[PDB]
Amino acid sequence: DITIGVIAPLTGPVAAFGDQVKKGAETAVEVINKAGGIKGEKVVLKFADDAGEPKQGVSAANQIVGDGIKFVVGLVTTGVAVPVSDVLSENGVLMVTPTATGPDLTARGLENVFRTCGRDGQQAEVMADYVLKNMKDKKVAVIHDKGAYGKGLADAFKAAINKGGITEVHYDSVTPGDKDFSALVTKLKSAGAEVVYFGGYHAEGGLLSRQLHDAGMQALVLGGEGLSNTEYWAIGGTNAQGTLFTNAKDATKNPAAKDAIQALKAKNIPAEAFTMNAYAAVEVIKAGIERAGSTDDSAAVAKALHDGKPIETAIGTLTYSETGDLSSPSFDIFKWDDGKIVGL
Ligand SMILES: CC(C)C[C@H](N)C(=O)O
Repeated sequence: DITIGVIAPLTGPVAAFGDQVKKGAETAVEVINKAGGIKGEKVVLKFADDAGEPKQGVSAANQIVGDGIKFVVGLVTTGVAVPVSDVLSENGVLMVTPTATGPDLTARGLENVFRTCGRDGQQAEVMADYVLKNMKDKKVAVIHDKGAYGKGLADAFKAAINKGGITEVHYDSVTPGDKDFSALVTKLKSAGAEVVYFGGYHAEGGLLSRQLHDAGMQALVLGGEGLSNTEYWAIGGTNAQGTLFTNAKDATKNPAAKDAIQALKAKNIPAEAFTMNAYAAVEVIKAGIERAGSTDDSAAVAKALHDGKPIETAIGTLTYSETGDLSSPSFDIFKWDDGKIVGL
């Protein structure tokens, strides 16, 4: 059997992302096995919970190494991704991230790391352009969650709007697990913040959206794809109406997504971006193995994914750079409307 390890937060404040990655990876595996597996062999998933905690991610990685598993989909959050990557890479375990966007993951010399997603510099620059074009005159604030993702992302947005001439009226952070942001909100009111970019995840983002409105403000919340989960709406309520955030292009618009959509509909799983990217990550591993001709040498599989030939996936046709990033990444802006994600 061909074993694929999945390292993902199944418990804790970001288990909602984990759930998406698991279900995307799961659905891909069923379809491949239904379609005859790899070269005639069953693909199986083995799961290991990082709880969204980098120390526990290392531990999950270690278990993955100790089971002799050679392929991994996961490394979901940037903070976990990088420390997991080292453990995986040292021990000849190939890895594909469907969600981690922190640039450092692919800039430290690693030859067996890949993404089915882009990077923060691009998505912050996308939202910054939108801000400069459409909101040059708004009081803008920049907030993060002190996290590897949160701060990197928010600092990149800040840089891009300062370059375009906009001076933020406030820069600051909150601590994951703290739930009272009334102090920060107090400063936001008094700075007259009309727009607040938040680099972080839903547990914190939702609370910021809520507590802004309770203080009587009508501020527009902006962020990255950490605000793409419906839990952000669950937490934020109607206050999050209008929230804009960046994420990959809607994969459902491509005909390449036909097979994945049907398999998901059949299981009542929504075709969300992370879910699709996790499915495509399994497809990449399969394509790697097919081109290499082996399921035993992960280095050969890695070299094959890096050899310049394009790879067909549910999210589209991919070609990897020497760093393991996508060669043609792109990010669109979406908005939360009445609990649903909509374009434009
Ligand atoms: C699941 C995503 C919100 C994770 C985020 N892109 C990160 O790199 O941490």
